[PDB]
Amino acid sequence: LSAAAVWRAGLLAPGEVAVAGGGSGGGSFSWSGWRPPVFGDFLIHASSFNNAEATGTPLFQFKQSDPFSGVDAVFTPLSLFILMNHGRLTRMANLLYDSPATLADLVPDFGRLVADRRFHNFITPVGPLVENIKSTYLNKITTVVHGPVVSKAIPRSTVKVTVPQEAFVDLDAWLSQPCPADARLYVALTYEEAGPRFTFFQSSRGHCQIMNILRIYYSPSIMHRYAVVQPLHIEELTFGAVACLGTFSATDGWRRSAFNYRGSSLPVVEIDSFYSNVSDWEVI
Amino acid sequence: KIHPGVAMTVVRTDEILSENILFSSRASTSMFIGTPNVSRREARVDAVTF
Amino acid sequence: EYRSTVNPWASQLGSLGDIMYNSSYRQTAVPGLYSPCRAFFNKEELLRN
Amino acid sequence: PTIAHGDGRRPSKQRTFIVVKNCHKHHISTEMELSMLDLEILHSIPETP
Amino acid sequence: MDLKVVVSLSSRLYTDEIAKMQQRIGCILPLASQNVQGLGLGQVYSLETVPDYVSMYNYLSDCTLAVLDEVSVDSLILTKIVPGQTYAIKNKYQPFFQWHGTGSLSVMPPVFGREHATVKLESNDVDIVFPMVLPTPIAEEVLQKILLFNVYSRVVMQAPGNADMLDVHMHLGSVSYLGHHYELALPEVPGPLGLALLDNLSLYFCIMVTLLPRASMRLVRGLIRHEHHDLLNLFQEMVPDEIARIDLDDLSVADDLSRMRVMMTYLQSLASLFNLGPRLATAAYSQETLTATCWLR
Amino acid sequence: MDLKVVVSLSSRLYTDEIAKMQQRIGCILPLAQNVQGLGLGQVYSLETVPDYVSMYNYLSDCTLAVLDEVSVDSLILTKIVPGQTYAIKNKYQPFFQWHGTGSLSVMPPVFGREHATVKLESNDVDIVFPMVLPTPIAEEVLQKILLFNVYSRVVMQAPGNADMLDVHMHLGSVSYLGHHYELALALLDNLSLYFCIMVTLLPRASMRLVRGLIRHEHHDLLNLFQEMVPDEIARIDLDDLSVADDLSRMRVMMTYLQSLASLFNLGPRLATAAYSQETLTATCWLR
Repeated sequence: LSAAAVWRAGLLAPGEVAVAGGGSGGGSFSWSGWRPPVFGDFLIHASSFNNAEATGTPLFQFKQSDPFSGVDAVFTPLSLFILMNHGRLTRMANLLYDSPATLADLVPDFGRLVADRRFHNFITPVGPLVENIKSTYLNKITTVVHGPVVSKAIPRSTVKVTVPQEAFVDLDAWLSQPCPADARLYVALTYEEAGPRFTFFQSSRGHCQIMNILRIYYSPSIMHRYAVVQPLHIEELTFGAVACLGTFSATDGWRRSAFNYRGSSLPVVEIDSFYSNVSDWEVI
Repeated sequence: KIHPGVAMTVVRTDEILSENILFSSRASTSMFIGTPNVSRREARVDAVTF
Repeated sequence: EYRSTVNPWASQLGSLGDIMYNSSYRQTAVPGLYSPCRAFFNKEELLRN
Repeated sequence: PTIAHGDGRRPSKQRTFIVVKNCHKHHISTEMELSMLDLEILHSIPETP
Repeated sequence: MDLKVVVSLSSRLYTDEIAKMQQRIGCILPLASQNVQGLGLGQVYSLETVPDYVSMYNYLSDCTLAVLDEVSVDSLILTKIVPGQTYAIKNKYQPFFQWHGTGSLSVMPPVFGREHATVKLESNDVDIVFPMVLPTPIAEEVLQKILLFNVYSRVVMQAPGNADMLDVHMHLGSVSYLGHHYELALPEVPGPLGLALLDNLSLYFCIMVTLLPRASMRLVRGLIRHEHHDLLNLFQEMVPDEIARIDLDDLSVADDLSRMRVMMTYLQSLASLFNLGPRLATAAYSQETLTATCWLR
Repeated sequence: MDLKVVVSLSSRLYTDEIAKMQQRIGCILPLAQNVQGLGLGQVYSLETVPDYVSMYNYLSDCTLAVLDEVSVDSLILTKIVPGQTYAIKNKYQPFFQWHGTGSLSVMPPVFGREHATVKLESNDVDIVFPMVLPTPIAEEVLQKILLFNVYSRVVMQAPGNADMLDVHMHLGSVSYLGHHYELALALLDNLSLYFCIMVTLLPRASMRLVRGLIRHEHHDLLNLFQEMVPDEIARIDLDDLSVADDLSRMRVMMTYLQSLASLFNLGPRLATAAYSQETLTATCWLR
């Protein structure tokens, strides 16, 4: 047809190509673009891991203060939340892990780092996990650190990103039409007198304007602070910090699925076609 | 308009447009010519630059 | 060959003529402007010749 | 080549200058802009005039 | 990847306005996602509302911008702004700003008057006003000027013996540029969202005034008692009473480190507040033909 | 897509420029191309004092570029797009750290002028690289040199209230993730000038803004909980001064906090992904 006749230009090769001449200009045939992401490979303790958790889970590396350690473990916000509950949703949190001892003593100081309230600049997000071998010792994982999520192997499978629904708060559902094209996903630290918390935020707005609306949402959590405490040894005036995890497509919305352990059921928000981009920590 | 104790030496600069005449003898320079190569400096979707 | 210099304030090492237009004492001037006499009193272009 | 001197003032030896020379590389560059839709309509095929 | 997003009108665009839309080619317009309304800035900046320049700032920052390059009748072509592509933008705005600075570019609401960025469209029930494009230093200076004006015009209105209303409208007044001074458009009431911005700014201010490094106080006292600098002209050889009364204590170094730590973090938070509105990084703005390759930062 | 930019050298070199560029083959460098307008050699020039904030603005102004290879006549380097990734090695005069560090800064070299500066006598361009160094390292270093300049200028001002030993035990030492590094020393004089005039005008500005915004909302829980915060002595004097000079002080306050606000952002914020320690290179991309 004429569609198959006009197919020769629109077949492949992003950009174009000067087909002949005194010189050949441009070669992009047999490569359909779609820039592959770089892979941040980590080697964690298998005692710091759970094999039963799904692949597309946003991770958080705590960087080791120790020089004599080639290895470094990871934190997920489930593991992080049960670590806050051990340092002091819980019934979900105990269902996963047995011993929080090696995770709490894995970081050298955990009550001190919340005492100085500098927990945000020691936790570097490495985005969603994709690649995962299974070993009893020194297990090696790999996460798409920046760019689009994809498996390692030549089957280049899309990996849906599992963020827990109970730890996730919507922005626009609580705010109740600027740009429905961009859909960005933010994680936010949150301090409290009981125990700190990690939460997640879906937003369809831009990155820079999102913090001022987050303060408006977040204000009843800050009205409870400073009535019962007053900071000495001066720290603690910061109350949480936010960063960008990346963007995803708002054309296909998040579809809730069931990440189940054998103990009970646990609903999860699935993010498909996520474009990971870890930015810097922005305090409130 | 009384003279001070000292004397001064002004120094100016003066750029002048001048046509020169350039001579060179025959075969004073050897030269290697390279063949040209066309490369894409930036792939803009509105207009790619060569 | 019968006098050393016609002017003392512009000929010795630390004369007024050097400290106005040396590279070695213009350490707080703006590099945007031009100076005529800086083409003489610079030490580096003197030792390059 | 040297003359041979009349008086034996100094011996006139071979003076072989062995001199090396450098290759001055220059990289001439420019750019030429081409619109994308012109490249698209280059790669398409004509049916109507 | 696609950039070409066509937008249909709904009725016949009249031939008197196709000439000026031919004149406004290559300008920037704010998107909505198509439809006809909101594709522009008339829906949030109308004649009815006092122009607060903050809710329309919320709309232009929150929405992806768009280049208008081709206008026809009953159809006009738009091109979105997606990061990673170096868009060609022509400075076609009647308050002229040469980009001799070749710095980062900035978009702002039409604070230079309604007439300069508007266009009438008697085809449909839609009118279009345009966002202003202007360099980074002028944009941040006009931003801090319009915030300082909407916070101080209200307190000048709060004065009972307001003998001088025209003091700030001629001292604050115009904009700072070496080519000319260009008078802007000034609201009288700040609006809700403007006072929300001043609320968060004053929150940062009262949090940061609780920690001042005390060594710096000694430095400005010593420099006042040194020669009066050209940068020190704003003091005109005077020590304020407040810095004289917060130097009753001595010079330490232990509190200075944590003071400076929280000052770095809160100044980066203030920068994140003031890096608001979408920004363009420029490579090689060509002077002779008024076009600039720019990509979204 | 070829982002490689050749810089044509005017004069032929010899072996020391080869040894220093192959000593510096990893580090990055600004741009405008031409051989003269290449590095920080227009701002680290000795014809003036090499200032800090203009150096920062010029570095953020032009784009950044990594050097790849040096020949006798060419200087092969590659610039940076925010679209794709690149490689980066240290090859620096301090060998500090790349500890998996999710954020990276590019600062102008504040340790030493000639520590980064490869000085070439054949061409007087005196090219000099910016320091690549991770982000908390960069913030701690800028803090500890800003306070160092304030303390040095206040002990030059009056030798009674300040000493040097108890700040050399305190702010001459930077420490981060089990590594303890050392740093000691007029650009920082201009920086501390900006910092001191900022914190000097800050009380008047803050008290004027809180008296402006204090009772707009007639009952907010946040408003009261943030207005019981400030100093009880920082809230006396406003109406003694006029309107005009006060608003001029507000204007200079605002432009100075904006300039220092972008300046305490760490410049061209590079980002690393996976650092191989046995190779001394990191995978980078601009962000």
